[PDB]
This record gives sequence, structure tokens and C-alpha cells, in this order.
Amino acid sequence: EVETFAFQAEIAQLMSLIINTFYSNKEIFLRELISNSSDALDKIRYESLTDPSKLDSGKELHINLIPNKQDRTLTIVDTGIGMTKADLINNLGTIAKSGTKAFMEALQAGADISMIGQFGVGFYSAYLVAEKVTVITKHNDDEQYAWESSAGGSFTVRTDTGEPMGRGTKVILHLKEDQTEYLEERRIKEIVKKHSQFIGYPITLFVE
Amino acid sequence: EVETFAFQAEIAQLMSLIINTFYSNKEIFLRELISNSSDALDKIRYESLTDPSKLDSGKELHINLIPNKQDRTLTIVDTGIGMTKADLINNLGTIAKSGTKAFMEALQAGADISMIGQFGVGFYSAYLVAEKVTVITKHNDDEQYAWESSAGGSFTVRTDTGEPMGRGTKVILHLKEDQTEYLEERRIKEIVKKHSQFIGYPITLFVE
Ligand SMILES: Cc1ccccc1-n1c(-c2cc(C(=O)N(C)Cc3cccs3)c(O)cc2O)n[nH]c1=O
Ligand SMILES: Cc1ccccc1-n1c(-c2cc(C(=O)N(C)Cc3cccs3)c(O)cc2O)n[nH]c1=O
Repeated sequence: EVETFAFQAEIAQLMSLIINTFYSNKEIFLRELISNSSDALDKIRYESLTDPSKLDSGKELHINLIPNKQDRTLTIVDTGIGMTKADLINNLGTIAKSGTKAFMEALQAGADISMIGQFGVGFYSAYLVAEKVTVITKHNDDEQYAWESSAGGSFTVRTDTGEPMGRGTKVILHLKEDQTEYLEERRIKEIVKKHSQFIGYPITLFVE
Repeated sequence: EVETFAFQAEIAQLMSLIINTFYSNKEIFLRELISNSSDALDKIRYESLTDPSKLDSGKELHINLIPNKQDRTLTIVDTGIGMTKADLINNLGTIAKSGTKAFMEALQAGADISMIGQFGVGFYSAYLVAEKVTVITKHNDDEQYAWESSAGGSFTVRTDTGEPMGRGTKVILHLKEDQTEYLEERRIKEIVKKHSQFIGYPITLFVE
């Protein structure tokens, strides 16, 4: 059923830093998620060159941004390579530890939170706007998994008995009460135009 | 022996654009090569988590910058994942085609050559400073290969009968006559400090 894991100490520390530090420029989270989606789309596109059977789970390579004012969620959907259970746990992860240490060191040296992506830990910027993050993922070599964290030093991983998604990753941002601007059409459009204008995949902003 | 290949039409076009366009800010090439080295180092570091036998070919994860005023070359050495023969040909490549089209489209829309890396074709910025590029590569699943191009619409690939390198990629920039500043200690140091200050691997600048 539901497995509960402790984040590595440095990741828990980074997450607390992101939740507690005063930082108004919260919009940067979106560029980080779109960039990770783009990297996962590049990964499946690269593997499909030698083995074309990897596109059987889905041909379309895109990113959908889905605001839901009722549920107070902003969903980032991609049809990238997706993640295995091993990737959900082992990845972010030991690889994150190095980047986390270097980013926190840089912050003491006068650096800004907007430079988080340069340390491979850009995803954690989601906690600038979200009280909880749910990640639904599907990789060709594994089943559909659900990862979840409200930070607090832990995360959960469970098999997803929900609706199948073929292949890719869905990031569901359960927004904080005072961060509902990231559900507005004009606001999302402005951020995408400013930070994600040169992404090599269609980005569709859904409307309600 | 030596196999000669034609670049895809769009890549040949991009390379001619890089060689012929007037653009003074040529130093950007170094950030692009260091960034690709860093990505290949991340790749071997990630694969070594599940399979630790991948580090048998080399434990140290670093980048060396080697200027040679006699040969008029600047060498960028990394101990990253390296490339197979298939990667040297098939990669840069079909994946490059999309990024090339998007980058040339962006340039017409008022964009700058410094944004090349955002389209996954950053390596081609080497031709801002180099008349010829030699690439020596070693991946765990293949033999040692040598890739070479003076642009002009073609490249060569041959098995490398030279000195083995264990694992990684070596980029040898045969600099243009008027681009010898990229061999100076103070100049390389300045560029590394300005553009590559937050790379998560040691960068060693060799001296002569
Ligand atoms: C692993 C990764 C790192 C860097 C770029 C891409 C990937 N990546 C992804 C992917 C990851 C993230 C991401 O960072 N999430 C969800 C945070 C996580 C929580 C728990 C585990 S990871 C994302 O926002 C969208 C994505 O498409 N799919 N496949 C793949 O390789
Ligand atoms: C393929 C790639 C793309 C993006 C980042 C890393 C890689 N990469 C590399 C690698 C590539 C380049 C590079 O771009 N070169 C040499 C141009 C080329 C000419 C002919 C073929 S590629 C480099 O400067 C250093 C590197 O360590 N090794 N392993 C791996 O995956």
C-alpha cells in the first residue's frame, strides 16, 4: 500500500529553507517544472531513435498546464520518459545531495533562490507556491506510481490505482491559500512568455 | 579506417551561420563545452548509483582545460559517460535538427547567438573560435573513437588507435589564428569565473 520515506537531511533542510525564507519572486517555480518536463521529453525522444517501440505508450510530445480553481491546483502534465519506482526514490535522492549542498553554500555567498535550477534541484521551488505536491508518473519499464509530499521531512510512494496516463509525469501543485494568482490565465501566460518562451515542445495552457 | 559523413542540411546551415556571422562575444563557446561536460558527468554519476561497476573505467569526476600555445589548441577534457560510435553519428544527429530550426527561427526574431545552448546545439559555438574540432571519446559499452570536423558540411569518424582515456570525452579546439587569447591563463580564468562558476565538478585550468 502506502510507503513513507524520510528525505535525506540536506533535502529536508533545502525544503525548509524554501518554505520559510522571505522571497517574493515565487513565479520561478513554473520555469523549473517546465524545464524538467522538457528534459524528460528530450530523454524519450532520444531513446525513440534507436528503439521506436518506446513511443507505443504515446506519440505526442507536449506539456499541458491545467489550472483548477475549485481544487486550488495547478497541474503540469508532460508525456516525457516518466519515472520508475526506483527513480521516484533513488533519484532526489543521492544526485540531489551534491546540488543541495552547493546551492545552500551559494545562498550564503550572496546568491538568489532564482538560481536553484543551476544546481539540479529546481523542482523544490514548487514549495514556494505549493503546500503539497502530488506527482503521478508512468515509465515504459514500470507501473504507474504516485509520489506525494507536504514537505515536513517525509514523502510517500504508492502504486497508482487511478486513471492510466500511458507515459509521462503529472505534477499536481496543491497551492497555498495566498498563491491563487498561479490559477489565473493572464498570470500563467505572462510567466510562460517571460521564462519558458524557447522550450522545444508545445505548451498548452488549459482554460476553465 | 576513416568514415566521412555529411552533416544534416540544417546543421551544415547552422555551422555556416556560426562561422560567417559577425559576432564579437566569442567567449560563450567555453560555457557551452563545460556545460556539456557537466551533463555527461551527471549521466555517469546517475548510472553509477544502481550499477557501481560503471566507475571501474575511472572514479574521478572532473573537467580539465588544457591550453597548448605550440599546437594552438584548447582542450576540454571530462571523465563523463562518454559516447558510443552510435552517439557520435546518430546524436547531433536527429535531436539537433529540431533545436537548430528553432534557434535559427529565434535569431530572425531578434535573438542573440549567446542563447544557442537553450536549443541543445551549444557545442556548435566551438566554431566561433575553432577552425577544426577533434573529439576523442570513450564510453563503457564501446571502443575509443575520434570524431573530427573543419565544418564545410562533413565530419569524419574513425577508431582511435591513440592513447586510451578510460572513460569520457576530450574536445580539442584547433583555434583560428586571431583567437589565441583563449590560450591565455588570465583569459580562461576570467571566462570560467564569469560563466561557469556554479558547475558541480572541479574545473582544473592547466598552465604551460
Ligand atoms: C527525474 C528527472 C530529473 C530532471 C528532469 C527530468 C526528470 N524526469 C521526469 C520529471 C521529473 C520532474 C521532477 O523533477 N519531479 C516530478 C520531482 C520529483 C519528485 C520525486 C522524484 S523526482 C518533473 O517535474 C517532470 C518530469 O517529467 N520524468 N522522467 C525524468 O527523467
Ligand atoms: C552527447 C551529449 C550531448 C549533450 C551533453 C553531453 C553529451 N555527452 C558527452 C559530451 C558531448 C559533448 C559534445 O557536445 N560534443 C563533443 C559534440 C559532438 C560531436 C559529435 C557528436 S556530439 C561535449 O563537449 C562533452 C561531452 O562530455 N559525452 N557523453 C554524452 O552524453
